[PDB]
Amino acid sequence: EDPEVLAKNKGCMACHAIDTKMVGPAYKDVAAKYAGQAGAEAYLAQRIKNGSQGVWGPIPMPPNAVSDDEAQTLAKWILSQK
Ligand code: HEM
Repeated sequence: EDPEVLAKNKGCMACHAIDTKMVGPAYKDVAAKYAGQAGAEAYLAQRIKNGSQGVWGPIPMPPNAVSDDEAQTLAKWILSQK
């Protein structure tokens, strides 16, 4: 289904926020810091399927069971949030 739909079925909208700061960096904000990358949604998918720290803060994102294609839409979904 749509990318956002995935954010709810996996729980991505639980620690993140299209703009408000919660457990992780806002979604749109994430694109503001990585903006300029030649494909940050692809690597974002590799870091979204395994999660990790040294990314935004000392709180490594818990790895999710999102297939590679689902984590790819999850990456472009964050940079496309509102
Ligand atoms: C499957 C749903 C989720 C998606 C699509 C998603 C996506 C992302 C992306 C693209 C990053 C970059 C991390 C990196 O580059 O390694 C990230 C970071 C982060 N996510 Fe998520 N996330 C999801 C669920 C969660 C959940 C459930 C939590 C809270 C338990 C969470 C907490 C964080 C934190 C804290 C960061 C910042 C990186 C750090 O501090 O280590 N995420 N997430």
